[PDB]
Amino acid sequence: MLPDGVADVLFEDAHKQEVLRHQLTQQLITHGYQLVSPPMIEFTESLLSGASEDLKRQTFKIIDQLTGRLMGIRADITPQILRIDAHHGGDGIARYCYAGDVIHTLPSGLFGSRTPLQLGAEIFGCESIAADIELIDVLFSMINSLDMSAVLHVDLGHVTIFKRLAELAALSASDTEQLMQLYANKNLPELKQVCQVLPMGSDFYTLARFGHDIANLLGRLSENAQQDTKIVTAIDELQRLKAHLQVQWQCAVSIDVTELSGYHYHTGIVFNGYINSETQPLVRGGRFDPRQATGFSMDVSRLLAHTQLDAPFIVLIDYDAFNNLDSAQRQLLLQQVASLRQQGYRVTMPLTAEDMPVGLTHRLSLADNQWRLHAV
Amino acid sequence: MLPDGVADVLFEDAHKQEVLRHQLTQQLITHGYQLVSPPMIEFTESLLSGASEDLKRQTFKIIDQLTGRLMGIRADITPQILRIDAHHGGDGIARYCYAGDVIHTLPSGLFGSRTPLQLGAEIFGCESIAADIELIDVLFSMINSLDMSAVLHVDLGHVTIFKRLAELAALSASDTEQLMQLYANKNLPELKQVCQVLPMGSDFYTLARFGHDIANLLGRLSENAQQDTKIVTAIDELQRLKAHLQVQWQCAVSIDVTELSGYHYHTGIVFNGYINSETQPLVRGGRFDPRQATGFSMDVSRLLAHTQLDAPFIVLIDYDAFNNLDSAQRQLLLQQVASLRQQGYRVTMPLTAEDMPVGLTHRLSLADNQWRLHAV
Amino acid sequence: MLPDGVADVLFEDAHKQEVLRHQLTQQLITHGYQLVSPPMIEFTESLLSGASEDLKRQTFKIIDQLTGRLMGIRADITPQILRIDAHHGGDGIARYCYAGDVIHTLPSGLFGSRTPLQLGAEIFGCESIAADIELIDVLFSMINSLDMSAVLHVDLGHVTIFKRLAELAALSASDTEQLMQLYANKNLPELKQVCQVLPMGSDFYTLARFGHDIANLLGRLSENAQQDTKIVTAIDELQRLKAHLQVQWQCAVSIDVTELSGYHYHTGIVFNGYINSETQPLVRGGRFDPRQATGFSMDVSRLLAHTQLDAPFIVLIDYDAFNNLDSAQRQLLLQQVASLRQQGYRVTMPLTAEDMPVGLTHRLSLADNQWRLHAV
Amino acid sequence: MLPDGVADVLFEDAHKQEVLRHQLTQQLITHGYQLVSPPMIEFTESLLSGASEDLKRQTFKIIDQLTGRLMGIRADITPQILRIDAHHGGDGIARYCYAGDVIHTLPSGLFGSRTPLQLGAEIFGCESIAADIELIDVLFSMINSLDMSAVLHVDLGHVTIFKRLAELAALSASDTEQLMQLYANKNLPELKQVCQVLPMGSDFYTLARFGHDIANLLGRLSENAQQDTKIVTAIDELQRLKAHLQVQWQCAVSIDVTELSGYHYHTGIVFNGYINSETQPLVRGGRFDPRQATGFSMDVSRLLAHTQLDAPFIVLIDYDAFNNLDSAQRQLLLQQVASLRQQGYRVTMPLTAEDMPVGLTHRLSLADNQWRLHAV
Amino acid sequence: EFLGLTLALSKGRILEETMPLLRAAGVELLEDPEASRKLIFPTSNPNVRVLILRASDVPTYVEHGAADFGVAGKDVLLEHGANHVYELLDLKIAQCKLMTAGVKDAPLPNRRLRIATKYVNVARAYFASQGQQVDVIKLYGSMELAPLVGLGDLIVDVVDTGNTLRANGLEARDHICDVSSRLIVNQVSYKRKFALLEPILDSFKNSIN
Amino acid sequence: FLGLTLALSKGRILEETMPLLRAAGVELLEDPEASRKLIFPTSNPNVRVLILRASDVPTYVEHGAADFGVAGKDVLLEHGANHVYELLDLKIAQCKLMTAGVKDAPLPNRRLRIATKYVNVARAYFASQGQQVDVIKLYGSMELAPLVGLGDLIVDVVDTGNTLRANGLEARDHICDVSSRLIVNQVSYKRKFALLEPILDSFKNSIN
Ligand SMILES: Nc1ncnc2c1ncn2[C@@H]1O[C@H](COP(=O)(O)OP(=O)(O)OP(=O)(O)O)[C@@H](O)[C@H]1O
Ligand SMILES: Nc1ncnc2c1ncn2[C@@H]1O[C@H](COP(=O)(O)OP(=O)(O)OP(=O)(O)O)[C@@H](O)[C@H]1O
Ligand SMILES: O=P(O)(O)OC[C@H]1O[C@H](OP(=O)(O)OP(=O)(O)O)[C@H](O)[C@@H]1O
Ligand SMILES: O=P(O)(O)OC[C@H]1O[C@H](OP(=O)(O)OP(=O)(O)O)[C@H](O)[C@@H]1O
Ligand SMILES: [Mg+2]
Ligand SMILES: [Mg+2]
Repeated sequence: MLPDGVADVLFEDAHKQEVLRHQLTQQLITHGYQLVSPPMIEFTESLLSGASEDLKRQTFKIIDQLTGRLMGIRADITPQILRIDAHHGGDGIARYCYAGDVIHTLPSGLFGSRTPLQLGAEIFGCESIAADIELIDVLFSMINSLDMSAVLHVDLGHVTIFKRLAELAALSASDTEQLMQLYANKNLPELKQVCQVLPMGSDFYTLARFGHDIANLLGRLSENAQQDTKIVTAIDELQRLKAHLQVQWQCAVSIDVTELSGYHYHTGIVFNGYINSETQPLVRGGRFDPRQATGFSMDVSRLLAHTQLDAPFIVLIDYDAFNNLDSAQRQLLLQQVASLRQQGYRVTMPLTAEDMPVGLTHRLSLADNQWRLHAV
Repeated sequence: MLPDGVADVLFEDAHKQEVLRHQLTQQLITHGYQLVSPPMIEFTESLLSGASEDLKRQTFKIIDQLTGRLMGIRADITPQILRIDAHHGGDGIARYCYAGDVIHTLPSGLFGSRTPLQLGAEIFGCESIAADIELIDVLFSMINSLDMSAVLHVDLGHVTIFKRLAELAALSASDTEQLMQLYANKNLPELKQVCQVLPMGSDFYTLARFGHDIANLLGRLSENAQQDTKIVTAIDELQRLKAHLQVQWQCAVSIDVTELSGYHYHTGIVFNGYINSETQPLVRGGRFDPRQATGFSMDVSRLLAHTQLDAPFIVLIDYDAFNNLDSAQRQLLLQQVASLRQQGYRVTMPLTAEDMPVGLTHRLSLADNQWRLHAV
Repeated sequence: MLPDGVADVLFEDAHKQEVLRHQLTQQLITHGYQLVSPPMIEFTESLLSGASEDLKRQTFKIIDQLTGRLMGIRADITPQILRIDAHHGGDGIARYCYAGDVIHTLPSGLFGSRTPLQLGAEIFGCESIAADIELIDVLFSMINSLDMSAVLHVDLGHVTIFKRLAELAALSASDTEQLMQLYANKNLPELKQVCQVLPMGSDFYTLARFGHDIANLLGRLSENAQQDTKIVTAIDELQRLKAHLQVQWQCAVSIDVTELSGYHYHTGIVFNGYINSETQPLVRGGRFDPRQATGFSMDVSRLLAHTQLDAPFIVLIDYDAFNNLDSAQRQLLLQQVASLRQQGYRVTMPLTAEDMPVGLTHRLSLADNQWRLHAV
Repeated sequence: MLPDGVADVLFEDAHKQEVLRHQLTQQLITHGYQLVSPPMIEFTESLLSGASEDLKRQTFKIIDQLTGRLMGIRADITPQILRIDAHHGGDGIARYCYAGDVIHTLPSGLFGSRTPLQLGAEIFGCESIAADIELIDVLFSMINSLDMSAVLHVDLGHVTIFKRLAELAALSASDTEQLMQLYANKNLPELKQVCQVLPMGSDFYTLARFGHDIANLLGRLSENAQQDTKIVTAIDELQRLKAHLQVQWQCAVSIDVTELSGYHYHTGIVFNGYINSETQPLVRGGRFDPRQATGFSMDVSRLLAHTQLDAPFIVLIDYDAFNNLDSAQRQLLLQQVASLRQQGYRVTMPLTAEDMPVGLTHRLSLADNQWRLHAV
Repeated sequence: EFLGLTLALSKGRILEETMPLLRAAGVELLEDPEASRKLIFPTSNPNVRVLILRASDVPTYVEHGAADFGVAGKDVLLEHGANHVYELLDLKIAQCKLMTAGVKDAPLPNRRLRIATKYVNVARAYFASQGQQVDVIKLYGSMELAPLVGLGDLIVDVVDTGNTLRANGLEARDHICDVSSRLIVNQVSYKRKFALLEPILDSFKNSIN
Repeated sequence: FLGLTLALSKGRILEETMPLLRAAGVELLEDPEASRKLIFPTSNPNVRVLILRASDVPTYVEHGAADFGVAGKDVLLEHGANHVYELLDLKIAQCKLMTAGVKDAPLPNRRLRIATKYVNVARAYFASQGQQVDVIKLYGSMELAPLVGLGDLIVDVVDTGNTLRANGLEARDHICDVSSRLIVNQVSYKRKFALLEPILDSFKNSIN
């Protein structure tokens, strides 16, 4: 038996996963993204550079026998893209995509998978919100090509808004941490109390109470905040992305400027795509805030449950009928089988009379000197 | 920056690898092989069950936090197929294929890779040499579909010959080990010496000195060996497979009955496919074990150097022309771009006037209200 | 057999080593130094904090199974004393001593030991040169108690002199490195050339050419250097230590202000004790340059060759004579043996008539109803 | 800060540990045991030769850079004594003692130490039970010299009894393993069940149920066992050692013939010394192997909690009084301080007026041109 | 790629003593390698070509398939430890012997012995197979000088006549093993190019016997 | 022996130093090539010469088996010997460490395989270009390695280029210039300075 949260992907799921991975990778490549396939193992130096404590906990460690240095089995591919871009990207714009297995020490959600298949895309070297709009378009054409019944809802945030208020208010680390934890618990009454005794305290309350209404957020803030150039751009970026998502993709977008995980890890815009009612986001993406970078990734394995393929045609050649054939009639049959295989039929040349494929749907039988498919 | 024997597969190589892996996997699936995608990590119990000391050395170890048990990062996928077949295979014939990354502690050969992409196929539950002939045919149609200029040379062996001689000669573990190490070095002079003081010693010398000549091998052996039923069948199986390979696939086959790595795991016939003059075989396969089993695997990454794709058509939309369009004319362009992408053109919507893809072949330009491709 | 540079310390050497370690540890303890016995293994974080690349190369690495973190087998105990002082030392003065095995990956000198026994003493929390004078006194009373024929010669340096000149001259990292490497190769002609084109270049030449004459060094330097408070103190500290060493301990001291290993690792005063003509210093010590710290360490194993003990008295009781005794006469003998053992004689009660200690010097024999020692 | 099961031994504990280690080592040396100090690292070949899977798990592994061979950091010194005896011991009787740090990957017990200080003694080349009686006497005179309030209880076992029954019953490896695990859990009900379906099964039950009563054990066994010469001698040896322990040392001894950890390494008699009620034995020893060998070892670090020293006399010289002295009066004081230190007083020459040793008991003060100790 | 065989030889002794065997096999060199800076040469047989290497490189070239076969001393093969080549023939040429050697009439120091040697693996393996515990320093040549200037007690080196030992104030002590040049073949080349090899190997087989 | 022990290598280094040794009053008594002896007297009764392989010279000088010696900077770089004093650039045996591939061949678009004697130099060089490589250790005849597939580039000394060109190769990058240095044992520089200083100043003159 296998460990908990460690599973085989078998049979049609394995097929489905291979098809998703391949189609989704081709779509990215056709949108101008350079495919990269970095290795499962690296030195921890580059692998966990700027990692959250959550990430380094999920990363397994192993010793390089050649150098006695600490390597790790990747829990996230994104750092490897940074490394790759630093050596091959140049100063201009660079687009990358990837799909690969990553390994986690603990399952990330209840009955989760320790071995998810991470697939993502990243744009480097572009300041503009245009880069973010492009990635949204690629993501959504990918998602729509899957013809799912399940629906993706997008939460947008932007850590720059709160971060700018906190520097303008001149808050301590103590204050910043208490606010973030009040925000994370939606504790509106205790936020009200704390905000009475804090510089620009009404702005911090306004984010929690009125941050969802991004159209009017700027008008609700203090004159001090309203004059700050970075707050104004951040609110504008959210409006543009929300608008684009709603118009172009008919996507229901919510805004939460109090979403502040990644406050410490250099995020600007944050993006979380949620499938139906599942707590774990299916898609996570955002800006880095000196080389520009923005991108996303998703768990391809989690798409399996919400995507469906046409049932396969599994064909068995009749053993006895085949072994009665002369050499010429076998060459004609193999030509016909080769034709079936090129159309994606799964055809078995039986080794014995008992040789029986799993999930047999058709038999290739002989009647009136004609080989024909007949369903079982 | 990366460890020794650990490399990124980047850009066109990454594309090429994705295409090879996918085509090769589809060919297997269409030949009636069930795709399986087992996890990177398992408990060592099932992962290294019946492992050679070579395999367990190449396998990294890690602790399952949930059970405090030893897991490993797979160095070989083949044991996982055994496990899967034991639970899903039944008593009849079963066919499996797989493709996945495996991790090795040390590089296997000169300039070797610690992170190869292992791809393979296996047939369970068939005694007949017909199963081996089938796998040879699948492998060779796969190889021929790659349209390589490099050539595959096949070495056949059969551990049953030596194994039978060793039990008939009643050799100790000491003797068996010394012979195997002399055989691995083809140390013919020292083998001659050792064989003068061993039971049926001239047979053990004959294997090394005359094992290449499979036609005459039986006639060169002692009467004791010549009467042994298992030796006679093993030599016959080699002759049949060599013949099949030469007739059907026009393949130059060599024989080495002293090839005995996998002495403990290979029940019978062994197969090593060599690309050009490279020391490490590109393909390894053979018979193993009371359930019958035979199969192969290869390093997909090593095919990269000997395969080539049609150069990609890389299209850049004109930045200025696009930004002058009204909303309706953009929807018409995106429809046309979507069409190009479905035909496998790689089209970039430029973020700025300077946005220039690597390896640009065409530009999608505007003239007389018509968007057209022109080569650069 | 054992690895190269890895040896047993056997028999009288083992005894001698045990005696040195114990006497030298007692002397330190009686001089007011607190004995500490830190563990062989720690996390690399604290173990190699501020380590030279040389030190981390000599340190073996291993994984903590409980945390998947990198530990190391200590190559140097000194970092562990820092750690200990940080948690137990307080803000006042603190004195520590230690003796323990350390492990190196490579032998440090030709035919060296990978497993030396490091013994040292450190004073924390004292700015004064008085702390350095105290450590010199402890070291030298320890050395003199060993009654060696070999002689210790002391080299003093002080990296503050060059470091201060380099900041006053406003040298680049390029310049500093070229000077240090010219100094390390005693390349006086090429130093002359380089110094013509460097700010305060004649001062850098003066260090090399006249640094040995510490009495006159200040008077040979530029007015810019002569006014700098830190240069003046550094030259004064060397004069005081040189004087103390010569007067109090009749020790021949050389000065080399161009000795600049430890330029990067925060040294002020540096101390190297050399035994006879051996390249590797027997004793290394110095200042740290915000908690004050100064100390030394030595390889106790290297003292073995230059120290000698009185040959041991190894006694064997006569087997037959003992077994003829009545119970009362045995109690009287054991009382006498107990007495011999309390005087440090090594006495064996033989199990059989053949029981023969290694290196037997005396026999405890019976004659005229008197047990007496007689030499063999 | 330090790993789990890894601690500093600091200050008075470090002093106490140094004193114990030294006294205990001297006692052994005076009893005719040859001190050996083997290295912390060796090749795994000799280090883990004949190791239990428990031992090899506790042993860390590292690569020799000079040979690319596997070394280990010793978890047990005992194998190194075997090696040493094989090269230096000859065919006669040989006695060895040792004290040294060993490193374990996991803590051995609750609040256990990964870095214990192992101290032991071994006799080679004597068949007689007299060798075992000698080692018991040395151990117990060592233990009694420590003047502890805590009490040592001795468990005796003998693997020959079970080993002989298992060969006479012709048990499989399956049976032997199940019995040993039932014995280790003293699962008497399930042992009863298993023993009804085993050859000589009532004997195996009797060992568990009545093995404590060594006087009557032989009379409770089958006629098959009662006639076996090796079983009879083994039971007799236990009776003799139990008697010796009770008469000579007034020691309460228990017997457990089902104690079979070290089944593979212990040839015969086993010894476990327990301090008060602690699960881990403080002392482990027994017979092993064609060269005879028996010995013990203990964790010196674990004696710390149950031993106490006379409080140290800690002296501080008066700072002001000392600095008013002329050079001649300082030489007279240092002569007097040197005298105090030779008597084991711990004397501090203060660096400043505030320099205050920890645990100050006396001050060396000046009155009427006489330096005298007065208590604080 | 080259369709025929690539033979790996060392310049000097190995080149000279093999010329007889190569001649009998119909593989004589067209020009003198010493009168040239080229390291790759044609032969009378258009399928065979020769590589001129240092003796220590020969197993490496043959091992990785840069040469299909070659002639290397058993001492070099022992030190190299190459389990990845087939050692087919003892050619019985360049005969000498690996052995230990110290200073003339000097006694062994009663401590751990220092061995100066090029043959590091052989030295350790040798002394370990005896009672002996040693330390080894790696050196590359002029081994006979090492004990004279204190750099080792003994050496491990090849000796034939003993003239080099005696000329540097040394004498031989122990005999480790006999040494002669072997014909080594690349494992893949033995499989793929057997038809090209078998005639040439049998000519060598004759030339010896 | 209480004088100076000079360490030299047999062909090129021995020959080109003879002029400087002559001017310093340390001429050789017999021709080392006409002998199997590896230790020789000189005209000066204080100095004697050791004949070594060029790679051994730093090792002998480092550990005090020779008081001083003449070694190529390439060997000193590869050896990495921080435990000797490098006093003089003698400006003899001048050549240059550099890379070299096959004539007109393009670089394979992957990790480069470097065949070289100078393993540490190769890695350090390519790393300073921000690039990672794979290395085979070889001992000589480096110019053959790219012809038979054993590496893409080599790292080797080249003076005229005749050996590169004769084996179908051309130089690519320049790593550093190389000439023989006079190296001295650190303890010998302290203890035997009186014996050295005249001999060093004769060399110092011979160069200038
Ligand atoms: N004196 C000798 N007589 C006979 N054979 C020898 C002698 N010395 C060495 N050999 C053998 O000949 C082989 C080649 O000799 P060659 O002269 O090329 O080697 P070397 O000079 O010892 O070392 P290298 O070639 O690495 O400089 C050696 O590997 C050894 O097996
Ligand atoms: N072609 C050359 N021209 C000038 N100097 C050279 C040349 N080749 C090498 N050198 C220098 O001469 C030194 C010694 O070279 P030498 O010919 O003695 O040995 P090598 O060919 O480098 O190798 P080996 O010591 O194995 O024979 C080298 O370290 C280098 O500094
Ligand atoms: O016992 P002998 O007959 O003297 O032979 C032994 C010597 O031969 C070899 O040298 P080689 O002939 O290759 O010359 P080299 O050492 O100058 O390269 C080897 O390096 C020995 O020094
Ligand atoms: O650039 P060039 O002037 O051709 O010289 C370069 C050659 O010189 C070096 O050694 P050496 O001269 O000793 O040649 P060897 O090592 O082959 O004897 C090296 O082996 C080069 O091949
Ligand atoms: Mg030679
Ligand atoms: Mg040369």
